[PDB]
Amino acid sequence: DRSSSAPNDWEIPDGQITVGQRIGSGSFGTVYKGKWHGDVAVKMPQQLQAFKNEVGVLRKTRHVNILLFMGYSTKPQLAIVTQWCEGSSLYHHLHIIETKFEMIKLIDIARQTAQGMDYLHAKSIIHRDLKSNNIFLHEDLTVKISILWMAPEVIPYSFQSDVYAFGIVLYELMTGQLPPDLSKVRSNCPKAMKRLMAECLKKKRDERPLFPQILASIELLARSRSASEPSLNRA
Amino acid sequence: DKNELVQKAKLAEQAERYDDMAACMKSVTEQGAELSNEERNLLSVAYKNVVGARRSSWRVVSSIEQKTKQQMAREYREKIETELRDICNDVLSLLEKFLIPNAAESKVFYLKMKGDYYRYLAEVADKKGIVDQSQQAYQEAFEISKKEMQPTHPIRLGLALNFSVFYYEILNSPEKACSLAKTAFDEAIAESEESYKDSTLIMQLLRDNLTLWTS
Amino acid sequence: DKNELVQKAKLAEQAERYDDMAACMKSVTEQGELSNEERNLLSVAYKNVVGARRSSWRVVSSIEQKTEEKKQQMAREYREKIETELRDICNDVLSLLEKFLIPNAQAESKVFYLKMKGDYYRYLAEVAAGDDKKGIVDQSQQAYQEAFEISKKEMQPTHPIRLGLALNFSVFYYEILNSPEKACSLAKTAFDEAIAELDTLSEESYKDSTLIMQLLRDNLTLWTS
Repeated sequence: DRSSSAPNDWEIPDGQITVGQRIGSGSFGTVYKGKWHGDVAVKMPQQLQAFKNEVGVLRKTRHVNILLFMGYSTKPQLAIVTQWCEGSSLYHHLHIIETKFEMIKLIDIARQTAQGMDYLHAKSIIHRDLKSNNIFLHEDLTVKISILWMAPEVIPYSFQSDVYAFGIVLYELMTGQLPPDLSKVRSNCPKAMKRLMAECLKKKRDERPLFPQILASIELLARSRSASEPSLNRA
Repeated sequence: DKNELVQKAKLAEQAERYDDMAACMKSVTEQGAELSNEERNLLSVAYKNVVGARRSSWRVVSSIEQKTKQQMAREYREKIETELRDICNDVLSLLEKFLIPNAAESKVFYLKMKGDYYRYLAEVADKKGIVDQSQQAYQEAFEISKKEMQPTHPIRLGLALNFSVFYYEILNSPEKACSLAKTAFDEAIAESEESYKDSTLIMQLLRDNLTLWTS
Repeated sequence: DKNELVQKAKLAEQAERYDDMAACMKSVTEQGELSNEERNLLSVAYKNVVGARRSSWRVVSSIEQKTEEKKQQMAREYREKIETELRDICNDVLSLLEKFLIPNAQAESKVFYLKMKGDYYRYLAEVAAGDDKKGIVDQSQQAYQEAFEISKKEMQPTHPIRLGLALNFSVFYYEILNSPEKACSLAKTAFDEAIAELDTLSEESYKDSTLIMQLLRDNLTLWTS
């Protein structure tokens, strides 16, 4: 090379995972950066009950498309460990950095959420708090599974109350701006995607589609440039 | 002699200095040389690269004018456009004079080239009295090639792919392109394999071509 | 004309018709100070022209060493034929600055001009050999030296071209003069000063500083070899 130039068991014993610098806060509590055979994430009677209740719901997840929980801690304080996510929340990407997402990925963001929630729903796991502040774009856009975003009836959770939040994801994906003003939706959005976002805002809660239907719907809509033959092959 | 030119061409190709390839390959073909697949390939790649960038530039150039000094934008388009025609008309003359008499895969590809290079020229247009020759060129090449090489052969599919995109891009009549495209898929899918690795990309491209033409 | 020249330039830039950019911006420079944005277009334009003229030279030179035959004639002739093209291109920008650099003093403008003058000499020095390279190498070191002086005293470390200038001075010392420490000391001095300056409040300085500074550490790291 040459110099460049100016271009112009799920229990982890305490002590095995190194919990490092504090990064921030989530929907509630404190989120810390950690190390154990790579990077790990650690989330720190009322305290014990809140931990076991949140841990117990989180403890049911074993899938590549969900923020991967790795273990829990009791020393020196109760801690919940998951893998580390590198980047920013959908809100930060969309609202403070104006992240430039590909259209296929925008549709894919919807596809992964329904797959994850469907899997969660197969395990009887209610999300209850889907929002752009809770959606981290892991690595190359890999999806890992609220006052302004909590549905009117929820803000009592049910399959449709959770779906409302994904409806908001459609709004955020197509408009990209802070509230929501649906007029910000992009011009090249496929009509099927445009309609589904509009459908998600329908007034009847029980009218929202099931996760099997959304995934199948995304598979059908997902199909929605032609050019000349490339140069012939040479070694 | 040509071997000296072939070497020079081989040099300019990889060094991203395509202008030299055309002139050198021109000297080999104008001398009356007979080109094998790799011999013609170099020629094909040289001129295809050379014309694509200008035409893509025109696409860029021609889009800004739509946003409408004002005269200057149009004038610049006419310059690259003027140059874009000249730089390709040279190939048509060479094809017509030397490559047409050249004499079955040889004629198939050369006939293919006529329509191909003619397509790149006519699309710049007048057009009413121009495009039919490419239609003629493609029909003859397709009609003649249909009996000489099996659909799995990448030249035929490449020929068919262009022949298919031609109707869509020349006059926007998708009905023949889509039917043409699928027509080749099953006989190609049914199956010589040394270049099949390339065939699969063209096959995938046509299926991907088919994917857009669904709308 | 000037507006239109800028327009032709700005449009040709969009067209990536850098070949045409050279003719337009040269003719623009011929009018004789070049404004900030107007100055920027020339640097990127010729750099892109030289870029194609340099990357090819690099691969063909490697090919020549690899070549060892009739190929030696074609390769050497081709390398020579690409060298005479860039040198004329080189003398052109040199002739333009030799004439129009003079109207400059706005110290950073003068600073900008000397940096520009030194850079192309290196390109010229790479293709040349022996005494031919020595003549240009001399001018190149002197240009960077004079640039480094005015830039050091009159331009604060937040100025992006001040940092880029040091980078160019250092890469020349490392690549040709082959004294990594001589390059590293100055470049790291700017780097050390630039990271201290990272505390500055201006967003543009901050933006341009973080963009450029990333090159410095891996560059020095690469220079450890």
